[PDB]
Amino acid sequence: FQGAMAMFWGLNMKPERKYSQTIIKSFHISGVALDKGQEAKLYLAAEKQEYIVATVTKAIPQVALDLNFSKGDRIMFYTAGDASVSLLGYLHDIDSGS
Amino acid sequence: FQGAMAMFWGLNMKPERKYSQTIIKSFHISGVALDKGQEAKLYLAAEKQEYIVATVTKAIPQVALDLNFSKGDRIMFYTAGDASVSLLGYLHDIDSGS
Amino acid sequence: FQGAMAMFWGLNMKPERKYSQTIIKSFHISGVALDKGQEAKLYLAAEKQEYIVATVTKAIPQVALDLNFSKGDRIMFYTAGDASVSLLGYLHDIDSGS
Amino acid sequence: FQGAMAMFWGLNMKPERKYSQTIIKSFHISGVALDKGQEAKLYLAAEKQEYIVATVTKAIPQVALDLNFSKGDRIMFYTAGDASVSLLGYLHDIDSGS
Amino acid sequence: FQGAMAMFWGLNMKPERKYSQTIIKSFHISGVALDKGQEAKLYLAAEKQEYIVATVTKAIPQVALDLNFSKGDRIMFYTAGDASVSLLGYLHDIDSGS
Repeated sequence: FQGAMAMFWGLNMKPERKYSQTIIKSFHISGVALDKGQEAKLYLAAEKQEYIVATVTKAIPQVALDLNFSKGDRIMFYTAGDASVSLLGYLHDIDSGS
Repeated sequence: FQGAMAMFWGLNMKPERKYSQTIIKSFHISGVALDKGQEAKLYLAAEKQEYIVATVTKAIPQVALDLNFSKGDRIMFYTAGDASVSLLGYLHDIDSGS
Repeated sequence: FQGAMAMFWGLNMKPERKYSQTIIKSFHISGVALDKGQEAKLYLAAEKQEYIVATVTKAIPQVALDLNFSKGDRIMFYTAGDASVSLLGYLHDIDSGS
Repeated sequence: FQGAMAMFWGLNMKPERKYSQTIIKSFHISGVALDKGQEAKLYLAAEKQEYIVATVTKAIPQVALDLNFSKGDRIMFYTAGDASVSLLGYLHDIDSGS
Repeated sequence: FQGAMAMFWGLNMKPERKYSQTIIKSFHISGVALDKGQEAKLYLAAEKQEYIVATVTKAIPQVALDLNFSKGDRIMFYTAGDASVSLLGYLHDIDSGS
């Protein structure tokens, strides 16, 4: 099937949602942006630490950011404020045989 | 022929066009920008989910974004508002033999 | 000689120049910026399609963009407006033997 | 376990903290941003040289930057001003057997 | 020692300095930013051509840019104006045996 490696990923956030989600496939998030919304602060709690990964508002309607996770950790993605943001990314499954 | 891997890709959007297109070659989109136009909201419906990937306007005449798709999914690219945007990217066909 | 893979590339554009150039070495353009100039719209005609890859002006004196081409296509790079822009990039010659 | 290669990394800075830390795992920092804070200047002293890697303020509430370190050097990360910034990155452990 | 590949690199520029330097190790520059300074125009003369790679000022206190050089060329890095800028990057020594 040749090397695809990176397959499309997406995450639609609703105003003040918190998704504590485990990772079965390592992936990279590449952007978070709002179409409908006033303010969305994109927080990530991983390693039991609250990381502020992006602040995407009407003023900054799109935060293109380099995010990457591995299937070893269990992270929580949550947005504060009132806005609905769509994240985009790609699952990275790099294979080189053995 | 050596490793090219990433070959050039481009997509010219017209004001309020919706292209529901299948993927036979995995590719990365790297930028969406408008030359002629007032506003273009670049939406992507993949996995049956409306993702707002970029908002490119006269105010933000160019959104350089990290987009990547695989030949497994069937996505729809569509712009809202009135503007004509040109996306640019590269088809990633990484080969490492077997 | 070890793996260099990506070797330096550069392109100095003069106000309203059009270079229809073939590709013998696949390369990535990573930025277009103006030092002297008022406005430069960086267009790329490839696949016989006019792509607006960047709009770099005095207001936006530098457009860092992810561009990539392969030695299979023959593209034309041309800037509109009055400004002299310097593009920067790197030829990607990835080798992995056979 | 397949190729994960890049595993998630994060760094929460407090206003005017200096962490002189050794590297046992090579990693890339991809963003530094403030949620709470007025100003944070992100300095890095490596090779016994003070590098100003990013200036992230209330005005620029998020600096997405391409940082990369190797397990050979011993660096110091320190922020000046009053703000608490969260850095995000990923440890790059690329393996290709032998 | 596993694959480090990319090792940390940095370059502190003083107001109006010109470093004509040869490359013994291929590297990528990822950002140029000023902490102390009014204006720094980051020029690169390579292939005997003056490239304006970034314009980093008090207004634009940090230019995150994708720069890459190979150990084959001999380049000159020089900043104009009055400001002291710190560049950051990583030497890319990709090895895959033979």
